[PDB]
Amino acid sequence: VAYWRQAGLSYIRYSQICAKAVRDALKAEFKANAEKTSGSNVKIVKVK
Amino acid sequence: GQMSFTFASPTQVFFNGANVRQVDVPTQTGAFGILASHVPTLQVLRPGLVVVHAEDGTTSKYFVSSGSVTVNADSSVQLLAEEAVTLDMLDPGVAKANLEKAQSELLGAADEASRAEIQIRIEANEALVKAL
Amino acid sequence: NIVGSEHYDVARGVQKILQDYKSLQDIIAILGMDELSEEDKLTVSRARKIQRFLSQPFQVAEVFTGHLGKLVPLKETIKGFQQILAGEYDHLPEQAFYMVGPIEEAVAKADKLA
Amino acid sequence: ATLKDITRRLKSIKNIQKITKSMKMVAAAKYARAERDLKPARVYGIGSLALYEKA
Repeated sequence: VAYWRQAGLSYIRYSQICAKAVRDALKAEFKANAEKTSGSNVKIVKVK
Repeated sequence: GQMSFTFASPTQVFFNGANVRQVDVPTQTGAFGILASHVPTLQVLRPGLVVVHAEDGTTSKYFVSSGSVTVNADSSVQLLAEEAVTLDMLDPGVAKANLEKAQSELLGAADEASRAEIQIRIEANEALVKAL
Repeated sequence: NIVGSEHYDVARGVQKILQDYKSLQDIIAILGMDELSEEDKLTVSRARKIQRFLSQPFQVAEVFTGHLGKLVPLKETIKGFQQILAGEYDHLPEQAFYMVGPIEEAVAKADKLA
Repeated sequence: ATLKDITRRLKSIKNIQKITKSMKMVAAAKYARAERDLKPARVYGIGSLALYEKA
């Protein structure tokens, strides 16, 4: 249990933020490999 | 002795079936050392550096972000991590500036879970600087 | 029953090996090189020896391209391709076979390389 | 049937033939990329599954 627990979060929602900070501390050379993974392409369709 | 160490990113592979006697992993609920016959557990990771001691004279200073350590019944581990980079790809200079800006938004957070998101962000940058 | 069995089974195998290189040249161009077997790497190498051994310098072009014009009789051409098929002269490189006369002048050109 | 009918149907299966040749080389270069990127994602995929077989 931590602060991300007992407030209504998930471990993916933990793992998204702490991995995003590593992609901001990279240099200009290895910024394209942070652009490579960047997995925001799946759309969301719920019928209601 | 008679161990197996596997270390894989999603896109690349560091170690496959090659063990060197001692692995240091930053666990979510503390830290541990793998004595190559360690009592097996199923743990998950916090932001922190992994210093694998190669046989090979020297060590290997990796830095994971969030993964999973599964040491199992037979003497064999499987350390899988999402963002497993080395030290020289990171810059210390941008890591100093990112700390206090996330502390500035911490007082400016009105909600209770949005402020809890800010507490996640300051912890990862705190282990960023002290590893450097 | 016209040109005999010595001319026949030599010239039959040349057109069969020149088809296998025509069918294997498409997998190499699309997929890649090393996936095919070791028995097929010799057929790729031999068919580039055969289709350069068909070249021949002519006597009408002695002034321009500078080579010597060769007139090959019949019994040399059948003897030559009877040995290229069996892997008898396969360890020599490709440019020993480009623009020569008989098979005798082929091994006299491997010595001048390097 | 007539000569104007034969020519128009003949030209239309030239374009369908040329396009499916172009769409073979495109989706084969997408195949060689997905074969290289699978082998790092295989052991990482095998290792995450590997806990449940030893139980």
